Amino acid sequence: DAEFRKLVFF
Amino acid sequence: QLVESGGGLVQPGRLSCAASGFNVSSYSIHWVRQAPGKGLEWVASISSYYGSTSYADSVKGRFTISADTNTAYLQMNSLRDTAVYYCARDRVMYYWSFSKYGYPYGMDYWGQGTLVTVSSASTKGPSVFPLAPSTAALGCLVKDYFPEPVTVSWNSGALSGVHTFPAVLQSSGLYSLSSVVTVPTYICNVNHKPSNTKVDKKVEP
Amino acid sequence: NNPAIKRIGNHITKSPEDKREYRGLELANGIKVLLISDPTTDKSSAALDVHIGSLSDPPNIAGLSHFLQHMLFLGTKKYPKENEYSQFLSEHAGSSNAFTSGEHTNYYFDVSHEHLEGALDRFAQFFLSPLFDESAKDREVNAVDSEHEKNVMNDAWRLFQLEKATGNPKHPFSKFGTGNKYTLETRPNQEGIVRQELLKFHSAYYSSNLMAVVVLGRESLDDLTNLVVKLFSEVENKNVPLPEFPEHPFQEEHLKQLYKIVPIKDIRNLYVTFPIPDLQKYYKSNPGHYLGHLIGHEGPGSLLSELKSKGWVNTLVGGQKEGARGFMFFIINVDLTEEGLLHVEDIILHMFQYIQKLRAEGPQEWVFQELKDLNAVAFRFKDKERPRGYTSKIAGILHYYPLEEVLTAEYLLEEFRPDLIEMVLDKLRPENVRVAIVSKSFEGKTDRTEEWYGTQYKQEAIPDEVIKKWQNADLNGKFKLPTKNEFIPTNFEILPLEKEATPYPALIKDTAMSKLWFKQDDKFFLPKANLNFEFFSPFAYVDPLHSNMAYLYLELLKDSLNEYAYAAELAGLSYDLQNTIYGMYLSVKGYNDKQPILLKKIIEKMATFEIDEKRFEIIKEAYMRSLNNFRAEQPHQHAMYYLRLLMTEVAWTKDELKEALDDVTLPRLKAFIPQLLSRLHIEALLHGNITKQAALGIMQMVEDTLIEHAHTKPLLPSQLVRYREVQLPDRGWFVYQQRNEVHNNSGIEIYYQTDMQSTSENMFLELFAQIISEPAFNTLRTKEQLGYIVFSGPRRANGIQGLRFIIQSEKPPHYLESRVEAFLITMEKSIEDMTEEAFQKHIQALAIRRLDKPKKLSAESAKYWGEIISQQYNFDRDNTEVAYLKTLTKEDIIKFYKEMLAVDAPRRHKVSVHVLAREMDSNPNLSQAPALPQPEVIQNMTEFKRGLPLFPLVKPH
Amino acid sequence: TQPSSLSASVGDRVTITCSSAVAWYQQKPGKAPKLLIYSTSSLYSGVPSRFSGSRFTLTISSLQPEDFATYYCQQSSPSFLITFGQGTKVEIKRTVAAPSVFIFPPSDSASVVCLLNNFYPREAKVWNALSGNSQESVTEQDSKDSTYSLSSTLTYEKHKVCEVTHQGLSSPVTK
Ligand SMILES: [Zn+2]
Repeated sequence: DAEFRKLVFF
Repeated sequence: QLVESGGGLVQPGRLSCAASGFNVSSYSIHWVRQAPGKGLEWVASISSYYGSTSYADSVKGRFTISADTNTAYLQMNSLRDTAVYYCARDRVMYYWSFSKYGYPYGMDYWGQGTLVTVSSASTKGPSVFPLAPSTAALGCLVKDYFPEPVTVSWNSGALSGVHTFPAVLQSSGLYSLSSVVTVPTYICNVNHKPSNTKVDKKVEP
Repeated sequence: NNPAIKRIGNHITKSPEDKREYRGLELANGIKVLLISDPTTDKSSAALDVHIGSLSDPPNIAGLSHFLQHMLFLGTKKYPKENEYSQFLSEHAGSSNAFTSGEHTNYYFDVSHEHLEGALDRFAQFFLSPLFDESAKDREVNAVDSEHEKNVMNDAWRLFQLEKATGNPKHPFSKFGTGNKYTLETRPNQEGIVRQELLKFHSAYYSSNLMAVVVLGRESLDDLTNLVVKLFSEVENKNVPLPEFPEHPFQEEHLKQLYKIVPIKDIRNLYVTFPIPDLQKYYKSNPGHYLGHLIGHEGPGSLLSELKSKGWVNTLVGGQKEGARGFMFFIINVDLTEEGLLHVEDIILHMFQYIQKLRAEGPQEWVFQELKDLNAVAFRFKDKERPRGYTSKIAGILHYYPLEEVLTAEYLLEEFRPDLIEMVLDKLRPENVRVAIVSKSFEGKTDRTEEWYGTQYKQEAIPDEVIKKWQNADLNGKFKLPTKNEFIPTNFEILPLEKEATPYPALIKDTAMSKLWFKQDDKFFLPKANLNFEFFSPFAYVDPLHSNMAYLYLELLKDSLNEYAYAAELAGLSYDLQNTIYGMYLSVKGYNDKQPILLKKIIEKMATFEIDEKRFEIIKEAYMRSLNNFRAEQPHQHAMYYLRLLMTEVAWTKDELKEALDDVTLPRLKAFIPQLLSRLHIEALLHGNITKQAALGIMQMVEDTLIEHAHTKPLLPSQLVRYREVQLPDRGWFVYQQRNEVHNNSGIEIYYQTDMQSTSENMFLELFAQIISEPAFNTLRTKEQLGYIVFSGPRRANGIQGLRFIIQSEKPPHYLESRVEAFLITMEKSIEDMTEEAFQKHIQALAIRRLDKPKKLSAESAKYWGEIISQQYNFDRDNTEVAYLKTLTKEDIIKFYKEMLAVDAPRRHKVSVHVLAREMDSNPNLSQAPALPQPEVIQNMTEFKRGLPLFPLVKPH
Repeated sequence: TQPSSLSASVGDRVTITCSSAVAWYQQKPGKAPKLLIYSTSSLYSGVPSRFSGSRFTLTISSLQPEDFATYYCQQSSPSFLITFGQGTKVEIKRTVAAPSVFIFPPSDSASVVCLLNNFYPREAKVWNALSGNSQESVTEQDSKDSTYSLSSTLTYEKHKVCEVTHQGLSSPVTK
């Protein structure tokens, strides 16, 4: 499997 | 569109194509020359993005290709080689220079071309020679002139006229050509703008 | 034309199955705007994405881009109220969130379709002019310091910031993205610097030319246009040059390295990283998606299959990674097992043998064509997304792709470019490799330490002798290019509605063997179908031994069918197989074309499964560590885990699962499989494009296959037992106390138990939860600043409901108990003194929230399945409850509080779960908390459940 | 690597022959060469559907008068090398008649001129021996009369006293 796409939320 | 320049007079022993409508930084610019009276021949092409330059096996060492972020250039120092240089561009973007295979994506846009000739001669005037038929064909003969072009018009360009032959290069290094006309008085008018000469002579058996 | 509008893209190529209308437009100040018209949606939404992330933050103040993000939700010029934005959305059935990426900053929100304009106006005030209060900063800096604190002991963030730190100190890629109190409050005060910096950053990077707006609603395209122009054409333009990073964080002194990293959890992951140029501009061919498809392939004769048969790894991923505008990463991550850890060099050797295999056979046009069709089909039959997340992602990718090619940007591929493929593949060489090996075996053998997270690691350089082995590698015969995908659907015919069609899933097969539920799709009309199967068996959860042997059984089964299932995975035909407390759970979701072929192969391999001892030992080992990895989870998750343990009749803890796991032998499991499949009962749900006879045939196939190979004989009606929730007594306070051995923060869950999921009791709880929904987030987090994680809502379990509060912080749990109790009193005072309008607001809000119909088939299937596993089968629940909800008064809520949730309630069923921090002691203005009674300590769960009654089960419809 | 002359009338089927997946170009006499086919088989925008590609070959469905030009190939070999071909010129095959010979003596103040007025095909042979002295030139085909012309210039006085053989000449006429 190819990659599917860090995030800091509120 | 592509705007060429730089071609012209050169003694034995640069070209500028300004790109418009796009950027050179994302395309590969190619140079193709064509010898007068023969087919096309690729000389050198450059890819500004991947920073790779390629040359032919007959022009490397003498020629030098370059570009700038939008205009491209070609520095030719040692000339002999006389042809018309065109410039084109790959249709696709970011074509990888390095390759183990061949992927010829077509060159969509070209330029009409810029002429550049190399010869050890000076600007001379054509001394036309008359002929004689003695149904019967008659004509003139232009010889030993430089540079091109020349136009042979019969009777002040008021005849609908018969064929004129292309220019011919001799071993002397001077251009020469002939113009004839078949008929059942006739005066030939040969012009030469770069040498400011206009010769008119009679033709009759 | 229009002065405020620069150009209009009236023709946006959309999906043929998409009935929503799209209109793109570029404003005068350079804001790319996309408008979506959906007259049938229940919730409108809008999203704005700034093209400035946390990479452009000042060298002195790190994590400033993320900090300013939180300061925008705290009062504006036109709306000076600190929580005006948050309160308005809650009163109108809405929500909002935001996140700051590397070079991105996204703000999105959803709300009722009636109050879109009012909400869009409040959202627009965030970018025009934001008021940064002097006290709101001092509190939000703690909120940012707390949201980072919860990720300190997280292996994902530790490894993410480490690859940044191990890179180039000069490059902005090494900068801190999140940021804490030190970088926001401490350091600026030590150097005399903060509010002025927020103003300068918002006025230098938050420009209109780097913003993209996407709005969705019921309004027409022209009305949405006149509204965006009204609110977003006033945004200041400054023509800020888009931050580009042509430089790469990795270089000569950063390549060919070994980063031995010590993780918190007991895992062993190997990370191979290839520094590649930015491939964002090659989206039309996407060479990274091509090579990612071949390398990370899980089919027969691939890289994963070879590394599996050698007994070295379990998973393989895969594809390219994202960085910033100018550079990307092509990573091949792989997990180290018993032998994989000792043969790391050999694993990477095989990787290059596969890369060399691709360079040998060269770029294939038929492979790219296969990717083109798979993507084109996936784009045509594409499910309708929920407005909030849809507008969020579109606004983010609006800066990269043209206005008319956004919906088809990442989906459709045009011109085969093998030279671009060859260009990326060339960067995949041992001369350009970066290896990062993570293992617990490196414990106490590390030299260096990360700054922000304090990660123990050691940097080494791989010998050139190893490089020569990787370069000079013979082609492995096992490595074969994947053949033609034989699972690609060719029949997309939608079967017409039958004469006996039903609006709700009906029961068509009620026997002793299996119960079947069938609902033919009449809403979405795609060529897909969801097939859920629930297998009941007593020998699955009777004891921790069988509980382990059941998990190992399905994991071995999914491991055996990994190759065969992946070929159908790419063709949009997936399946999920996990074991529950009642037995097994099979869920096949995807195209119904070749779906019975996949299901038949699953069931047939399920009945007759021969266990491999090598794969048995590996999975058993990975499962043991997984139960030990539960040790390092966040406190609030432990509180929820412990509460599930307490209230449930039967539940097995992690510690006694690994104890029983040490007694699981191979011959015992071999004799356990037929015993487990001896007697079963299948509750299913077939929801999709299939007919009734098709559904019966599928069920007939499953039964006849199980009977033939596994000799399955039906269970007894009195043998199908569902677990109950422990019945708490009146005025009884119970507290369970354990410690989070890893995180330095404390979690807590307070569960006020209510009565047996009845229509009356359901709406009394949910409406009350609606009223206190936003005030909880505002009082406990925004005002009192307890912790980053503050949650409150209903808790349903085994037909029993109640009100739960979940808070994770660094403050004493008993203090948190008091603040919640003090919050309950001041909220009862709030409800008591609000007008009739202030009550209909929360009623209508909850009503729209409950009536929000599913977006796709999998969403509606999830609702029906939830009503089936709960064995209530109340498919008409939403309509009946909302109708009763609008007939409720305020006096009923007061009685509900006084009876169930009061401090001195005659029927207060209150149980608490205290999860302490690591080094926190155990033994020990604003609204003052009331006096709380002496609680009971729960030390043994068995002695606790034996001393309390059990709730009855909710009778079906 | 590509004949150099093809004789086919209008409305006929033309098949021009010629790394991998070669390209095709068209150059009319005078100005810049234009692209018609880029990969093996691909019709560039604006290019007639009369042209088509296959394996290294270019085909024309119905030969139009506007297609009378010199077609070239383009092979982009690896290492960023581009190689063209010999170039094939498309001619018309209409008249099939004999030339008219006219001998001309040298001028006064040495170049003997032999003239061929109208003939087809282009291949005439034409000087008591012939070299390193005979220089010739052929004009382009006429404006839709489909015939060529030839002028042979022979640039001492020690010996005095042009023969041409043609497909329409059963016996070569001498002057
Ligand atoms: Zn945040």
